[PDB]
Amino acid sequence: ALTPEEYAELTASAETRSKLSEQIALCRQMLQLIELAIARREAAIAAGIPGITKDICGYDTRLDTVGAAHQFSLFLQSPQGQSQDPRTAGMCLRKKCKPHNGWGALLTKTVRHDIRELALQIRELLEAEQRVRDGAAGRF
Ligand SMILES: [Zn+2]
Repeated sequence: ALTPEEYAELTASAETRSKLSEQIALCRQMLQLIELAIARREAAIAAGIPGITKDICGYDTRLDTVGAAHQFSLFLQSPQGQSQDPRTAGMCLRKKCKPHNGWGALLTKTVRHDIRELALQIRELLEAEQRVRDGAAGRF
């Protein structure tokens, strides 16, 4: 009981939900990466390496992935979303660091926030899908 154009919308909506779920999966892995960075930071401090004190920043270079993953989450929230020492390698050793100030809690907060936003988007799409099917049943 559906228009050709209603099929096209429902299909694109379901495909968008698919992309949003994959983005949430990516986000959960960013949370693991952040956890891995925190744990590697705690290990370097526990090892008693000269100069590697509790003031050590500890930001891992791979955490820049979190920055671009976050931007892709913002993209998918727009409706145009149709288109050296191994213990410290990669680790930022600045003390009282400010470019990475508070990275552990802030990056955790961003990524967890993106999961909630992406899940909200999925729910809006399920609501809209139910609305289209409601419109076609009313015309039926
Ligand atoms: Zn730093």
